[PDB]
Order: sequence, then C-alpha cells, then structure tokens
Amino acid sequence: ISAASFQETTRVLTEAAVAGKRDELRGLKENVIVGRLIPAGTGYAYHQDRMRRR
Amino acid sequence: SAAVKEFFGSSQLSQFMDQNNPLSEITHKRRISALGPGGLTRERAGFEV
Amino acid sequence: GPEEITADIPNVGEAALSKLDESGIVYIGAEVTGGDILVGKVTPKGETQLTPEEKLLRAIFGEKASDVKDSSLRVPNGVSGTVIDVQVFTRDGVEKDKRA
Amino acid sequence: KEMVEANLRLVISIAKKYTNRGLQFLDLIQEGNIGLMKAVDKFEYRRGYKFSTYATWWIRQAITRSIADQARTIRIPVHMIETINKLNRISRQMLQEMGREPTPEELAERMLMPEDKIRKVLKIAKEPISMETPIGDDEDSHLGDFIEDTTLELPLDSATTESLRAATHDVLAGLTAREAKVLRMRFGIDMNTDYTLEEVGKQFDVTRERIRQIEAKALRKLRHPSRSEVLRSFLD
Amino acid sequence: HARSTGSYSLVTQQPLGGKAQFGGQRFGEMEVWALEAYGAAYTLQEMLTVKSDDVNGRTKMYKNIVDGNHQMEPGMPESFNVLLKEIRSLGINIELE
Amino acid sequence: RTTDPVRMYMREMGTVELLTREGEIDIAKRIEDGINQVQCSVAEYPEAITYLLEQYDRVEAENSIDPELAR
Amino acid sequence: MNISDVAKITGLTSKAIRFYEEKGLVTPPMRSENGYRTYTQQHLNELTLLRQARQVGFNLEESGELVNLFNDPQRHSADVKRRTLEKVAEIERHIEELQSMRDQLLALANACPGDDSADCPIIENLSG
Amino acid sequence: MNISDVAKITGLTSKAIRFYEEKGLVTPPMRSENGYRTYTQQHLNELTLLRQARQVGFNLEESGELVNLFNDPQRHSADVKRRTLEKVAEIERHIEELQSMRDQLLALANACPGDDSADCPIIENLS
Amino acid sequence: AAFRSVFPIQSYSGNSELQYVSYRLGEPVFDVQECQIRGVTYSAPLRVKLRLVIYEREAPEGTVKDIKEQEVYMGEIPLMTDNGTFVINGTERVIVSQLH
Amino acid sequence: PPDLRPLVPLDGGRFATSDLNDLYRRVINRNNRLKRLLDLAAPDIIVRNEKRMLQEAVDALLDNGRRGRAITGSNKRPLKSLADMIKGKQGRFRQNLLGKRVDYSGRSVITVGPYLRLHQCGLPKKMALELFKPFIYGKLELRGLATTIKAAKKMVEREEAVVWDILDEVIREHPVLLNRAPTLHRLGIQAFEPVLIEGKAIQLHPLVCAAYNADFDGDQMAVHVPLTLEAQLEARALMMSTNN
Amino acid sequence: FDAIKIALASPDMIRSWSFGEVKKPETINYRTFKPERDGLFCARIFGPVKDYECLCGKYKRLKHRGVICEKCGVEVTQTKVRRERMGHIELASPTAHIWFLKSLPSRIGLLLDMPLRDIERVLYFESYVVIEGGMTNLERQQILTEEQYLDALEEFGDEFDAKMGAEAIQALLKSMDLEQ
RNA sequence: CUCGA
DNA sequence: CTTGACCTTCCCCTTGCTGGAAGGTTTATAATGGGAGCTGTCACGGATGC
Ligand SMILES: [Ag+]
Ligand SMILES: [Mg+2]
Ligand SMILES: [Zn+2]
Repeated sequence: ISAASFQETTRVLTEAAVAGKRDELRGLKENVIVGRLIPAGTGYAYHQDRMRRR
Repeated sequence: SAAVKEFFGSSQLSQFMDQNNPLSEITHKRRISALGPGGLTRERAGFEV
Repeated sequence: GPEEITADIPNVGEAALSKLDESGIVYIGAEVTGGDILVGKVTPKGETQLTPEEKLLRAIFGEKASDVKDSSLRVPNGVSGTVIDVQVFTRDGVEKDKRA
Repeated sequence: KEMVEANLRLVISIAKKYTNRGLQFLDLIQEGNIGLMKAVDKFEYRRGYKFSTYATWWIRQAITRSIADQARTIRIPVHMIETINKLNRISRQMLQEMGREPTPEELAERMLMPEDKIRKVLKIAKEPISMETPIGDDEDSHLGDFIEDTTLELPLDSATTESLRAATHDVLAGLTAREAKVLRMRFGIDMNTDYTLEEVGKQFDVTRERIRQIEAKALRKLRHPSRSEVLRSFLD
Repeated sequence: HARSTGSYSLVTQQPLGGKAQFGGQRFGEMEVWALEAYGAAYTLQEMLTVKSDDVNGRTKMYKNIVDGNHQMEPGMPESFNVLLKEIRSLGINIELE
Repeated sequence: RTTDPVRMYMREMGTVELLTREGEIDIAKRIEDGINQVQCSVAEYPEAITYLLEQYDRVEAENSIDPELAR
Repeated sequence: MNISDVAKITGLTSKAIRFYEEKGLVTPPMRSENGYRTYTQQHLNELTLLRQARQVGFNLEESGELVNLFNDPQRHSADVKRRTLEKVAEIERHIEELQSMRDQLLALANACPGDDSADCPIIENLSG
Repeated sequence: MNISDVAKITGLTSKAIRFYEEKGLVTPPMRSENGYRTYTQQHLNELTLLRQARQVGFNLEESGELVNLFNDPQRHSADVKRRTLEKVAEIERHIEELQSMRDQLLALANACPGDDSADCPIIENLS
Repeated sequence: AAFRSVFPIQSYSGNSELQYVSYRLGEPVFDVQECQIRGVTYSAPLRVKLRLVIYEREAPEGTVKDIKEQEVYMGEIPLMTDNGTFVINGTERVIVSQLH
Repeated sequence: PPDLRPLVPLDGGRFATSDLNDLYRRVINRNNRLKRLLDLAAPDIIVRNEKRMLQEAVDALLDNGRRGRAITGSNKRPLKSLADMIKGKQGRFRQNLLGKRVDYSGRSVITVGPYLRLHQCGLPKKMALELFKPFIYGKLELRGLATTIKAAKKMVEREEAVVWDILDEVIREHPVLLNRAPTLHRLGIQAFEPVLIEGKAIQLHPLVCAAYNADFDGDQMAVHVPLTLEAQLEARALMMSTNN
Repeated sequence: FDAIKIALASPDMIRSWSFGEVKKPETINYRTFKPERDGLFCARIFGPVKDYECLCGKYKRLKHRGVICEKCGVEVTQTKVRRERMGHIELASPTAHIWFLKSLPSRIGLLLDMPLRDIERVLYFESYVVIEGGMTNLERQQILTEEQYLDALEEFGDEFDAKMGAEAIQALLKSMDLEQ
C-alpha cells in the first residue's frame, strides 16, 4: 500500500496480486489511509501495547 | 448553428471579459494568446518560446 | 404539484415578512441585511414518516404543519445593501401576480 | 451460410447512415447481420425479385429497433420515440418556414394536440450529463465535485432528536402505572412497533373504550402546565 | 470564510469545496507530512476520520462536544471501503484479517 | 499488426466474393433442396400421421386458397 | 350542527353530502378539533338548492353555478333564465329523441305477427 | 377480415368490439396461427344487429339475450314481441317522466325578467 | 469564400447540382439593451439564395428541365457590438487573437 | 454497487450519471447479443466478431486507454474507466485518501500586528463565532441560558449580548492551528493562542513570518481547530510557536 | 484487523460476493423514477431505495425488520446497504483480464513462456494455437496459421486439438503442470 | 481556461 | 369500566364505453468496403526483436 499510492499503481497492484502479497501495516503511510494512529510520536507509545499483546 | 454557437461560447479563445475598468476592457482585446487549437500548451513549452 | 411564490411562509413570524409586499416580492429601495427574505417561495413536500416522540408532541399540542415547506431566497450572510431593481419573467399560459 | 457470407457488404453499406451517436459503429453491423439472417429465411425467389430488394427492409428494421431499445441510459419506449420525432420534424420545418424558433403554443397548432401534451413530450428528453465532465474549461474540477448529498440527517437535527427522547423518557415517569405503558405502546414509544386500539385493549383487560378514556386522561395530565413547560420549546 | 458543519458530498462523503459551496479547506498531503514530522498522531487521527470522512463518527463527536465531553471516537473512513469496492470490481480479491 | 476491429472485420469479409443474378437463384435452389429432403423424408414417420390428423381435424370444424382445395 | 340530521333536513344521504363537498361546489364545512364537520344555514340552503336541481331541474355540473351565484350578494336576474330555458329546450330535444325511438319502434313493431312460424321479418330486418 | 375492416362495414369502434368480446354478447372469433382475430359473416351479422339495437334503445343485457335469440334457429317470436313491447313501455315510462320535468320546469320560468336587480324569484324557491 | 469553395456541389450520379447565388443578413430580432436582460444571443439571421437545377437524363448536356431557386435559412451568426464584445447568453464575451 | 456510480437528478430535471453506467451497459448488451447469436446458429464470421467485441467491451471497462483506441462518449472525451479511478492526481489514493477536506476550518487574508506576544495571533469575531459553534451550544446549554439546541441557535442568529461574553470563555486556553500553503517544511504549520479582534483579517505576529515565508501582500492562511482533549494537548506541548 | 491480504479472485469467490445476476441493460423508468427489475440499479439485488420501504409499498414503518416482500422481492432494510452489495454478470464466453495481459512484463506469457506478440494473435481471432499434439509433429503452443490448420486437419484427422480465442489460452493455462 | 501567493 | 350510536378515511363497485400506455410483427424495383484525428516536450527505464 506504501508503493501503490506513489507511482505505477497498475504495475504495483498487478505484481502484488499474482504473488499473494500480505501487507502488515508497518510504516506510517498505510496507517494514514486506514485511519489509524501512526507508529511515531504520541502514537508510538500506544502502538507497543498493541504489538506486545499479540 | 451548432458549430458557430460552439465556437462563440465554448472555445479556449472565446473567454469572459474583464470589465472592472476602461483600461482592463481595452487591453483584453489587444491580447495575443498563443494557446488554443493548433498551438502550444502549458506542459509542453520550454524556455525557448 | 407546482411551487408557489407566496407571502405566507410557515414557521417564520412577522419580523421577516415586514418588507415583503402583498405579492411576496421585496419592495424597491428596502434596506436589507444578512438573512432577510427577499422572495417568499414555498415548495410542496411529500408526506414522510415520523419519529414516535414527535408524534406524541403533536398529539399533546395541536400543531400540524402542512405539506408546505420553506425554501425561499435569502440574502447571503455578511452583506448589506438596497434593492434597486426587480425583474419578473413568467412562462406563457401562467397567470401573473400583482407585482408582475 | 454462403448467402449470408456473400451479402455481408450490404449491411455495412446500410449501417453507414445510422451512426448517430447512440451506439458504436460495430454494434449496428452486428444487429444488421441478425436482420440479414432473418431476411435469408423469408426470401422467396419465385417472385423474380433480387435479394437486395428484400433484405434492405429487414436490415433497416433491426438497426432502427436496436437503436431505439438500446443506446439510451433512461430507456424510452418505442412508441414515444415516434411522438418525439414528429415534434422534431415539425420543429425543423417551422424554422425554415417562419424563421423564428417555435413556441409550444404555435407548435400545438401544427401538431393538432393540446399544449400541455407538447409540454409533456418536451420534458422526457436530454440524456444525462456525465459526472466527470468539466464545468469550466478546466480539467481538475469535474461536475461530480459539486453534487450535494441530500439524504443525510443534519447533525443539529440528530442532536435535538436525542434530547427530545430523553425529555420524553423523563416526563413520563410522573405517570404512575397504567397510563405510562399504554401511552408508550399507543404511540410506539420504545417499542418494536405501534399497537392499535383493540390490540392494546386486549392486553390490559378486554376494553376498547376504557383505553381511550385512559389516553384522554393522560393527555389532560400532560397538558397541565406543571410538567410540559420543558416541551414547549420542542414544538417549533 | 468559515465553516463548522454542512453539505457533505455524494460518493466520497467528505465535505465540499468552495466558499459559495460552503466547503472546508483541503488538508492536503503537504500538511499530512508536516503533522507526521511533529509526531502529533492524535491531531492526525482526528483530521482524517472524525472531522471529514466517517459517517458514524461526526454525529457522535457533535453530541460529545455539545454534551461537554471532548472524546475522540474513531472508525474506518468511508473513502477506504470505497477503494475496497473499486479494487474488488477488477477481479482482485482484497480483504482484511 | 493492427488494433482497429473494423479493419479486422472488413479484412475477414473481404475474402469472399459477391454474387451475380443467377447465383442467388442457385443458392435458393440449394436451400429448397435442403428442406425438401426433410419434407419428403418425414413422410415415413407417425408424427407425420399426427400432423395429418391435426391438420384435417382443424378444418373439420371450418395466394389465399379456396376452402374446397382445403377440403 | 354536524352531518347527522342535515341529510334528513335536506333529503340527501351522508355519503352524498361528502361527495358534494369533494366535488367542489359548496362552502367547505368548518371543523372543530375532532375531524367532525359543522353546518350553518348557508349549507342548509345550498344543499336543498342542489338536491331540488337533481330530482327535477338540473344535473351536477350545471348545479354548481347556481349555488355559485346564490351566495353572491351581487347576483343578477340575467344569468338564470337563459340557463334554465336552454336546457328546457334540451329537455324537449330529448323528448323528441325519445319520440324518434318511440315511432321507430312503433312502425317496426307493427305488421309482424309473432307466432309458432319462424323467420320473423322485423327482427331479421333490423339485424341487416 | 381483421378488426379494422369490420369497423368500416358496421361502424363500431375497434375497442368496442373487444369490449363486446370481453362481456358475454357476441360469438367468439377464431385466431389465425397468431394473435389476430379473424371475422366471418356471422360475426358481421351479429355486430350489425347489435349496433342497430344500441341505436334503437335496448340496453346491453336485453340485447345480450336478443343476440342469443337470433343465433338459435328456433326464435319463437312470442317472447320477442314481449321484449319489444316491454322496451316501448320502458320508452313510454321514460318519456312521461321527462315531459313531467318539462311541465315542472315551465311553471317556474315564467317570472324573472332579467334586470340588474339583486333579487330573483327563482333563486328563492329552491333555497 | 466559404460559400464559393464548397458550392457548387453536384449529385452523386452527376444529374443535378446545387448552385449558389448570394446571401443576405437579416435584421436582429432584439437590440443589445435587452439581450443583456432576457439572456439571449445578440445575433442576426443568415439567409442565402440557393438555386437547385435538374439536368436531363438522356440529354448530353441538358440544363433545361427545371430551375428551382429558393431562399434558405441556415442558422445565425452572432454580431459584434461597437467595441468588439460579442453578447453570448447575456454575458459579454471577447474573442482574443492567436499566434501560431 | 449502485451508490458508488450514482444516477442523481439535478435541480433542473436533467439527470447526471457517472460513466460506469455506459461501459457496464455495453458489456451487458454485447453479452446478451452473444447469447442470442449462439442460439441462432450463426456463421463463424459473425460469432468470431462478436466474441472480439465482447472482449473489447470488457477491457474498455477495466482499463480504457490500453488495448487500442480509447472509447469515447458523446462529448468526444475518453470515458473514465475503473483503472482511471485509482491512479494519478485524481484517484482515490492521491486526492481522497492521503489528503481530505476537513470540517471546522477557515480562510482569510493575513495582516501584521506588533502588539502581540510570540504565542498569540489575532482572530476575527465573525470567524470564531462560526468555528466554535458547537462549543458555544454546549456552553449555552450548561448555564441554562437556552433550554434546547433549537432555542440556542436563535441566540447565535440574533448575535445577542450574552454570546460575546461566552465566546471569551470558550476561546481562552484553546489553541488553534495556522497552515499556509505550500507547506514546505515542518514549521509550515504552527499552533497559536487566539485573541479576539474586530475586522476580517487574521493578525499574525511579525516574528513568525521567517518560518512561514509570508509576505503581507495578499497572502491567505488556513485556520484549523483541534477538537478533542488529546489534540488540544498536542498543540500546546508539541506545536506551539514558543517551542519552535 | 491488523493485516491486509490481496490475491486473485476465483469465480466461486465472485459468486460468494454477489447478490444476484444482472440480466438487463435497463437503468430506471422514464415516467416514474423507479429502478427496473434485473437492471443495473435493481431493488431486489442491491437493496431498497428508501429507508424501510419496499418498491410496492406493502411494508413500511420499521415493524418488518428483515422480511422480504412477496411481490417485488425487496428486502426491507436501510438504504445504506446500496453502497456495499455487489452483483455479477455471467459471461457467455471467457475473456482475458487486461491487467494480467498487457502490463509490462506480460505476466501471462511470462508463465506460458510465449511472447506477447504471439498471444495477441490468438486473443484476436487471427491464428490458431495447438493445445496438445498426440502426434509430436505439432509441438505444444506451436502457432498455426489460418490456412495451415486446414493442412494439419487433413494430415492427422483428429489427433491434435487446436483452438482460437480466449478459451484457447484458458485451456492452455488449465492444462499446464507447475510441479514439472 | 483567466486571476491571486 | 361498559354499550350502542354515530363519525373518520379508504377500497371496491355499479354502465357503455373511450383514452392512453407498453409490447410484437411486417414491408418484394434496386441499393454490396468508415472516417476523425493526430503533428510545438524531455528523460529516462526497460521490454523487444533481429
Ligand atoms: Ag320481428
Ligand atoms: Mg505573498
Ligand atoms: Zn414489497
């Protein structure tokens, strides 16, 4: 998702659909899309309580 | 009456008149555009034109 | 049903209909402010379902607003002025008002 | 198969003219081929007529049928297209004759119709605008960025409808035991649905009239100005 | 020009644009980068879901603010599960887990 | 080497030849001799007997033909 | 005064009075907080004026202008005599149409003995 | 013989023949290997009987049994004469009441000269 | 020049042609003071005298069959006011030049 | 789904559709014609053309300008396909997901004022009356000055006496952002503590203009309010102008 | 949720998303503004038009929470569900997805080991392709011409099987083995 | 499309 | 609390048709290959094809 919003959405979505690619929402441009707290700043303290209890 | 009314009213050169002066009315008619049909565009004009 | 330009307006008191004339269009030369009504135009509304507590309120009191609905023309906000010209066009086969 | 494949130029000779922009160019050819395949099975060779005499009708019918059933977003029936086209042919002739654009009142004189009928037919047309068209001369401002959603409930009209619900839940507490329940399920307040007079009379004992008397006494209790002062300003 | 609430758009359900249209200003990605750099993630979660694009988010925040309790109530934006329907219509199965 | 479909369609239809005046009569004779075998070969089946029964019993209670030819 | 005895005062029925209201020819009867209707002497005159038209005088479309002119204070005697005389003339033209039917059945019914012999001439002749 | 050519021989409307086929009056016509009514001279005779019966004064049901009295070969004409005499008696009963309307309307149209007054002798009787 | 370049056009089989005679600009229906009011194009109706001729079939060069000459309306052209401002739909519009 | 490609009637009676109802209608039309042609026992030159046209109508829907000539509508414009709705500067990604249009926002011409401090900024009264409207309703209902919201909106519509003394309680200790486009670097958006001036121009402190690169010659700045109690603390300890 | 997955879509998955097969190209009616049966806007497939009303109006008023009307088939729910219900079209012939065909690299000739210039002579109905050859004179994926197929049909009979169109490429991808 | 920073 | 008497609106029903809407089926001199639109950007990366 961090590549499909940048450039060449057709090639990035096609290459990642025949491979069965699994996203993980690591960076802080996918959390802006899905409407979630980014893993930096004040969200980073909260994000460890989600990462640890999982 | 479709083609003539299309030109007078939908072209890139049949533009609205600036009428908030006597000056701005008279310098909008002596304006030589270079865009439109058979010309350049604002994404394909370098430093040379 | 067709819409109508009437001086009668629902849910609006006398304080906004002071400048509207007999026919519903504002006088020439009347000083207006932001929000005041220039042309009183009402539109018919198809009947809708009602939430039950409002259905209780309209049985406690006798208020029954009709299918009329206000969608009139108001001056946009932060604007003073003075009505200096009013033009009225009408279709063929339609009876004109008193102002027209 | 050979008679169908041999006359495949006649259909593209007829379908040059019906390219008025409802359908693409290939769809007219593919409808005219089905017209030609209908024309092959009907064609009698006994009458001494050539095949192009007969098959032109069955090609023109198929093209002019598909162009009136398809090629429109809001689909117009077939008999209304004739009523539109008579009006448009008469309005084409009146411009050459008079020189001025015909009003519907003088158009109804030529059409021999009532004027409201002609005003009804001149409403059906004008196939819809694309929501991606640009409304200035731009390319960044499409028409689809100006259409306001009207089905949404207002956030101020969705905050007062909770305060009214809370105030109705408040003021019904002073009503003691029977008039509260029959007032709630008489107007459907906090119920799945509304109950009629006999369906709520069958719940308490049997009675139809006693329920109405309880309702009238409850409304007389509510209208007394010691509880409904809060519900005065919910009215307007 | 100033605007609190009103006249949301049709498909995307985020508010309109224009002073004559009574629309709010655009919080473009040039400002989303500038709020990522400050680390203010709670101002970024608010200016994506509960201010603009949610449907069950605005009319709850309005009751919370009028009631006197400033409390964020998040939710997925409506512009994301239109992107899911427009990717899914290409025969490309995209889901959540 | 092309992508316009109308060129492909016209190139595909271009291989066949137009017909003369007697060619259509020849192909019509072919169609009539194709259906006449089905007509003269169905006469050895009981469904043809059923067709005869229904078609004369319909006119039992009854160019545009004269009714005496149908009787 | 509701719609209880006004139907018996004038002579009509209840559904007739409601239909006369719905057709748009009398004063709309005033309502009092129950959906019920009220009546005054104006309606007690107008309903009799329209009922007496229906039995002897007029029809429902012509009985509208009569009560439209009766309630007016500026009514004149010019706009009544023409409207009764032209339809008395129409009544006599209907008398003549019924006389046409009368003698077209009288001249046809004669000279045809109806007995046990079939092939009667008049019925086979009026067929064609 | 379709439905439009029988409209020109007799004079009925093309919808009225479908109406008379809907109610029980005429002989049902055959179909023509498709949805098309075909007509013979029997239906023509029944329709030119029914149009004349409508024009002389019969209603739809006594004509609706008159057509059945025409179809059967018996037609014992005693009830035929009975029904025609009942019909002319019905015409007498209508014309006596209609001329009674005439007599009761001529006695009130004597007055009211038609001046610019505000009173009328006619508007006061029925009111 | 725009008429004389296209016309005279002939029939497909070479048995007729449309000849062009002259054109003529009629009077404008409205003046410029009310085209800015009612919202209509300040234009002039364009008429043209056209001559349709029928050439004989068997004749080698036979023009004498019939001469049909009639005046045909074809569209309008928007006139120019006294300053170079076309009035299109009530709003004054100016066409700039081009440099190609 | 039929509410992401809608068909809405406008004011004048003309409808206004999206363009997916043309490409979808072409796919359904040519598919029905292929179903009819396979039951008529048509020759091969017709069926081979009809399958080709069905394939062309499918990939004119999935991605328009890729196979051959782009499909044009009636405006002589290429129709926007499904792949033209997620790419470029007009897709869902770059225009409607990464950056949205927000509520509680404003826009005005900036002006200089040197009487301020480093953490303050001016604000017009007619702008802060519109940004802080639900806060004003929540303060007017708590003090009993209006019994309901529908009777509290009229006290703001009349601009009474008690509103301008409630606004000074609502506004104080409530920061407000100030964005100027183009927001180049991190200091291009800062949070100030507002005051209330009459007029129609945001008065800015003269020292922060080096960070904004703002010359007072007709510039405009956007006003964004933080709503919650966490965001209001991320504008005082993280984005206040006395911290940058 | 904590992760987004993306993959290809089987026809069983598209039938599992779908709520009803669209059959007619009609959008709405012209006199009243109502969606038509089995159209692109149909009330049976994609949900009702107004809140808690069917099309005919036989059921209203929130009492019927989830019933389906017997006349018009409309399930009485909110009108919010018109943004979440999808339908499907049953194609009368298979067709190729353009993303997995004409992206660069080809992604469908990358698997078949065949150039795109050779695949597009089979998607367009221009040249046959050999799916399998029982007699190994005709190899796998050896493209025959239009007239050469007439020689190969008479020299072998029905020992080979050649097709043309998108079903040829579908039977070519279907009859491969990845594990060899 | 023209204008403003 | 109870009984009968009255009210409300709304749906169906009475003739002798007539008006309108929505759908389907044919028609026989001879007609046999489209046309609209593009040219005044530059710089790559990387398929592709002898
Ligand atoms: Ag007799
Ligand atoms: Mg500046
Ligand atoms: Zn239903």
